[PDB]
Amino acid sequence: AVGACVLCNSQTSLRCGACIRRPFLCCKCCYDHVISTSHKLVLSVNPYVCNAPGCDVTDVTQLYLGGMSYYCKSHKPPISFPLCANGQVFGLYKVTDFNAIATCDWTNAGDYILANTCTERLKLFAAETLKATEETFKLSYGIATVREVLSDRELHLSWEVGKPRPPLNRNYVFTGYQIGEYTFEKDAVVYRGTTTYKLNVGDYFVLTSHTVMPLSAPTLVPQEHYVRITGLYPTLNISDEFSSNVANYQKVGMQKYSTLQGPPGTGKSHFAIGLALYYPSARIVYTACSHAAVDALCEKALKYLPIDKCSRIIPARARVECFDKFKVNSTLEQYVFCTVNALPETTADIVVFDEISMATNYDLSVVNARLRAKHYVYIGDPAQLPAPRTLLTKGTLEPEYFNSVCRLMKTIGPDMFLGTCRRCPAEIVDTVSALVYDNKLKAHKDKSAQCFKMFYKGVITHDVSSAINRPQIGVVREFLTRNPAWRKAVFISPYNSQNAVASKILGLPTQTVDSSQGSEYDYVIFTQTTETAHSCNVNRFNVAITRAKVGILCIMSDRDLYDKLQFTSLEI
Ligand SMILES: CCNC(=O)c1ccc(NS(C)(=O)=O)cc1
Ligand SMILES: [Zn+2]
Ligand SMILES: [Zn+2]
Ligand SMILES: [Zn+2]
Repeated sequence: AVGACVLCNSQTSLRCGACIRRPFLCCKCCYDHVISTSHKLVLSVNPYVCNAPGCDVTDVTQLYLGGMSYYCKSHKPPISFPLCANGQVFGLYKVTDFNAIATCDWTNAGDYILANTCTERLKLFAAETLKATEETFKLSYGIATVREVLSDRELHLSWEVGKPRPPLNRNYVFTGYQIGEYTFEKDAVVYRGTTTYKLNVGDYFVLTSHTVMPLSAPTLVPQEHYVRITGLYPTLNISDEFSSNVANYQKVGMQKYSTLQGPPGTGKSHFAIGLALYYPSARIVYTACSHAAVDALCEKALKYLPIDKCSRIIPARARVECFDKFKVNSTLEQYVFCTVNALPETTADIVVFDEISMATNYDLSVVNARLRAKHYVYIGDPAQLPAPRTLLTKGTLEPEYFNSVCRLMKTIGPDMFLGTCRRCPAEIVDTVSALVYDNKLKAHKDKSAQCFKMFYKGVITHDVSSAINRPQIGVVREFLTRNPAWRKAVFISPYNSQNAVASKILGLPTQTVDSSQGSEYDYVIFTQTTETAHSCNVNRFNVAITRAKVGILCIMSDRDLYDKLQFTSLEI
């Protein structure tokens, strides 16, 4: 009941009872909150409420201290003090940004902007408030009850009337009734049980609404610049493979934390694993938000680091199949590979946090809270995709507001930049370099002359709000009959429903742009499907076309992005 003010750190007994997270406010700050917002309930040891029997006055501005107790104007004794006076709320030990964070519904981009341009304590209140709000919004969706079971991969669902139906992709994971987590995709709907269970009729599904725990650690610890490599011991015997990164590896050792911007295929994993070879005795925790990113770091480790000094940390509530070739759940191994949400409370000489564009300020905080480290290294690319903000419907979130790390990389620049793409044909490297990298990304590969674009708006149908463009899929089908080397292509679109249709008609494997991030394929076919903010987003577009190692076909809806593709154009 007695703590420190979230704005100025001053001691007080005051918490805002109106704020969903009930944050400590000092007398000066608590006043400035209640006087300029609809927030009027103050909490102490006891609520600031009129103590007169049957009185309903809870608004601190209308209340007085008489003796040791509180009363309104109607009930206060002659000798009483207003609780709100001289810019203060009476409490023990006697802001425009805090008010917007406390009261916003998180549906506007401006809300996320403010949560990332504010002071460090307000980043934490914002992150916890946002996350709390995101969780309570899951409760709003309807229960999904199994009407009938068709097959091992398809059933028919019945949806609770009076509540809306959640989007049916992989981004929305359900819990069966506890018969294991389940996902659904498009009457016949396709089910996927994590645990292989004989799906019974009447069993129901609900989105997991986990309680949002307080935060405590900053998103970033304060920066420290050292004169010499601190707490780490280099080799004088580094493999030529990692020679290029030695100066950057020395920078990692001479700062508290460092940022690395690595555009697609520029050697991020190679850098991360190479850090262990350069500081061979250092204990390194490798972390990312997703099991995929952590597995990708494991695959690289398997090739270059001693397998007996690596462990893959898997939570006992295992949701996806992940990396099997390390000792599982040996926290004390030199090399620990673990999702942010599963991190143990431990220490490390180096923490490597990968795919940083996908992290929230909540994730950055948790990592600082669970891991006490000599050095923190943040790897990714703010020109790639952020974590989906399920509440944000109005405005676009710019890369400089993704999290504290992306904000530094977009403002003062990253500490280190991997400048040569070794994955993509020059046509793709030249396009994205100009689009999101200020012409600083260089091609290693030649032009493949297997990069084509076709401008074809087609016809846009919708499966609810998910878009479909059958004529664009028809153009692809026609191209495949004339280009049989592309039979092996991965089909990519900004929409699951487009992918579902392409799957049946083309038989190609299928990938959303968001699910494709971190992966690479010889040949990619991309149908833009629609001209929307979603489908024209330059980060999404960057990821989409940089998946390709040899060839890409882009069927485009947007003139601007069509014209910027430095590709051979096809007719029909
Ligand atoms: C060293 C203590 N940490 C902080 O500075 C802090 C932690 C959480 C916050 N979020 S809350 C409870 O929702 O206000 C705010 C500030
Ligand atoms: Zn409040
Ligand atoms: Zn204060
Ligand atoms: Zn009263």
